[PDB]
Amino acid sequence: MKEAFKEALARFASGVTVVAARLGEEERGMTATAFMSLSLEPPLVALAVSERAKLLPVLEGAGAFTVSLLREGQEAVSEHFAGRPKEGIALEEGRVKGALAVLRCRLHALYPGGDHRIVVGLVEEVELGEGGPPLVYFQRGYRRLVWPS
Amino acid sequence: MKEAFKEALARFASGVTVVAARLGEEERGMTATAFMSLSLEPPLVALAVSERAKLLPVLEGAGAFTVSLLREGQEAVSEHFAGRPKEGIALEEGRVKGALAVLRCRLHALYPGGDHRIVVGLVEEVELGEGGPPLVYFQRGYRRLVWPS
Repeated sequence: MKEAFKEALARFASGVTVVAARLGEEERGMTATAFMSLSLEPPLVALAVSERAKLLPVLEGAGAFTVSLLREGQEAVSEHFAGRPKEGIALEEGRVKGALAVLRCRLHALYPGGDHRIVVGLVEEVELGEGGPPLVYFQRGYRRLVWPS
Repeated sequence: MKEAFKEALARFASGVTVVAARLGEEERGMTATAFMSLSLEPPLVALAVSERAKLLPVLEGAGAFTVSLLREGQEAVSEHFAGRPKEGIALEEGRVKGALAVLRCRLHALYPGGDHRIVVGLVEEVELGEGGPPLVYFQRGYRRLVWPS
């Protein structure tokens, strides 16, 4: 169903993130390409989280979450938090270690989004990893940017 | 201010779109990287439009808008609708001709977004251009994908 719509979306390239939240010792991570900057003042970002995602209840309960921007070569991390378990993949400090960047957010708002919820985060902390090319998703596959030396 | 936050966002790669709307005798196009798929059922997309964008009142009044996903080689189009005019660039049929895809949306909902407005569109029509690589923005510059792969 909705073949044309899906094809159009497959034509929007984007980085890949892992959104995570924790309540006590209960921690959940979820791969998401539906991420975008939203505001500078205040510093906000928005994401789309499935209404059926295990992450949602924990994120709402915690009132805070992190967003890790994956770098080139982190396909395993993306796959793991996408529901397809991989060996040796785990969150550290509530985020993905070695990511291009991590945004630690306070939950700012939740708005209706069809079969997804629009999650708005107020950025309170930023962690920057080493520079380099990103993990990209486009046309149903992981892609690399032209980034020569 | 917000140097680390801006750097983190510069590390999230994305395609580039031109959002447009028409009302009465006015029609405006605006370049935006803040776009993401939102829902399958109903078919929704979300975008962040500056609260001071000239496009906003037109889009609100029209109750409908288009989103064109730019392909590789359309940097001039992105620049033009970003506020840096380029010779001969203009919308055709309310969207960008030659784009990878065009989504004609009904304005579904709007939500506060700090210095931006969260705009949700319900996709009513999809126009698919001929297949090919996309225009990408990452690390404060236009990029290309290593394609095919």
